[PDB]
Amino acid sequence: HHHTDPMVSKGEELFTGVVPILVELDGDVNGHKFSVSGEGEGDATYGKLTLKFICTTGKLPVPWPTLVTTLVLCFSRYPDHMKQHDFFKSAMPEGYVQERTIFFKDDGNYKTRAEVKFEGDTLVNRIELKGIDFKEDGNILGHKLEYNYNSHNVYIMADKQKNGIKSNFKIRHNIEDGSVQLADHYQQNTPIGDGPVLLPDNHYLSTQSKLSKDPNEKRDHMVLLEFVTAAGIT
Repeated sequence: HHHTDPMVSKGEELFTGVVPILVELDGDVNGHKFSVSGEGEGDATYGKLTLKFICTTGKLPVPWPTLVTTLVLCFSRYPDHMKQHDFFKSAMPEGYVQERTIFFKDDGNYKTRAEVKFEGDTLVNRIELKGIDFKEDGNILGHKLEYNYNSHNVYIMADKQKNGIKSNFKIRHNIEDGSVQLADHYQQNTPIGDGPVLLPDNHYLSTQSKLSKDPNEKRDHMVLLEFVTAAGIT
């Protein structure tokens, strides 16, 4: 609403208020093809996202929690004193590409590519996912993960050569037997437009997610409430 930097003002202007979100994912894991659609809203002022996802092809062949990170960082809450480090909003409305490789310890990997941009007043996240080398009897294809999600902190670094950012972080998925399945994430983001963007100093994002179900829904789905907040700069 009021910043002395016009570049910051520009990005913030698009995220004042509640913004509708559409998510589309086309996936293939070990030859099992699936699609996911999601709809909801984001409120960057509070770093809050509310979304409902549906598997449009039938039963999802992988556990829902494994897709949380793949299925919109522009809705993170950046404190006032850190607004100059918000790469995600600075790239809007043209958007950015988000690419990842996710390695599941002692199992397969996911490779993802997404485009995040505005289509009118709607923020769209379009994703392609390819999963290979998964074990038939493993925790993923075997559906042995609990339907929940742990809080975690993720470090963000600038990649000055690509005019983007990079991040590497570990997600721990709880297994029904009390154990854990590690998922090592490697991420890179680059802008789609050719205009300038804000490259940040090192910092982290604190995330918390709550997974639920819609009691009236017969389709395979996931309801997600996510909070993301930036920190690490005093």
